[PDB]
Amino acid sequence: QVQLQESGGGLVQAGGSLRLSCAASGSIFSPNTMGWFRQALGKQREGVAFISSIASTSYWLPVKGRFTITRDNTKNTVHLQMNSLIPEDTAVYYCYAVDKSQDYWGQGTQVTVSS
Amino acid sequence: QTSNFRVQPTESIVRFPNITNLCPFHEVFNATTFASVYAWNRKRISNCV
Ligand SMILES: *[C@@H]1O[C@H](CO)[C@@H](O)[C@H](O)[C@H]1NC(C)=O
Repeated sequence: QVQLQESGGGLVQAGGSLRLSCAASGSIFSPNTMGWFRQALGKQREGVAFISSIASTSYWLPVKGRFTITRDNTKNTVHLQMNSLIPEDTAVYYCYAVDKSQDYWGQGTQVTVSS
Repeated sequence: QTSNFRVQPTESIVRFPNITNLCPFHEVFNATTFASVYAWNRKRISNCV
């Protein structure tokens, strides 16, 4: 049984910064790939950005510079650094652990920006 | 000496070991959360009934 710890959300004004963090404890088998998804209020769920186990990154939105993914090999955790925050990214975020056999999901973090 | 006399069998008895260690089919068809089709969940089944 896998627990995906989500932390680092909340209220931030326009142009602020924050650091989302997902720590995968449990099974999280060795050839894992970690990603982030976006859920806008009452809309579809799109993919924020995915990081693989060979440090290869695949951002699924023209967003480079905004999100940056940092990897912690010692604890197998993933951190999302947010900068230059603009109102159209106001959405809850879940991290996605494909593992190798059964993919998992996070609990949720509220990321909000307005002015 | 003409023929041979036999005692015909009456019942059929089938005795096999007690039923135990069933294959975990209840853990495959009855799961709280399933898997996506692209990441389909594969489980190997052996050494069980
Ligand atoms: C199966 O046989 C009886 C039936 O209840 C049971 O007492 C026994 O422990 C089971 N196992 C074996 C090896 O006989």
